[PDB]
Amino acid sequence: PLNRRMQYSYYFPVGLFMPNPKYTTSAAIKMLDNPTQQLPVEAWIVNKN
Amino acid sequence: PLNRRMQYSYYFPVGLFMPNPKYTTSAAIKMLDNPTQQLPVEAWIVNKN
Amino acid sequence: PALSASSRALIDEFMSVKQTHAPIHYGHYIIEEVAPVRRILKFGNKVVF
Repeated sequence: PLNRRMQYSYYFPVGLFMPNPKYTTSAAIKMLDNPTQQLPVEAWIVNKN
Repeated sequence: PLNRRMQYSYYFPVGLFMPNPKYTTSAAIKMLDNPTQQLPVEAWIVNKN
Repeated sequence: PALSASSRALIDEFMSVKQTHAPIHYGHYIIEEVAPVRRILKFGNKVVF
């Protein structure tokens, strides 16, 4: 009975909209499109494996 | 008989096409090509030599 | 909050440089994992705790 199973709730948003003064905090990421009219669509999460 | 062998099967793709939101994770590799119309046609691997 | 990413570029930048990554981009974001269990990450060999 000491092999109990904890349950932790995990959450993450999907597809938010950033504030209009957009910015970056690191370089060397150049996405070949318009960075002002850019929009999230996905949520690339990581599995257990 | 304690000098057995293994069969580690390997794989690698050849000539995939990247999605149209193209990007980079590092700078300082500048090619003199059209970066949006880029297309792999070979696949350089390493040998054991 | 778990590990998310609104693009694969930000999760590659997080896998490469753990300390100095970009948590917020122009039109994307990434939320690091602050879970009570330290799930070790691995994308190839770029080991991130």
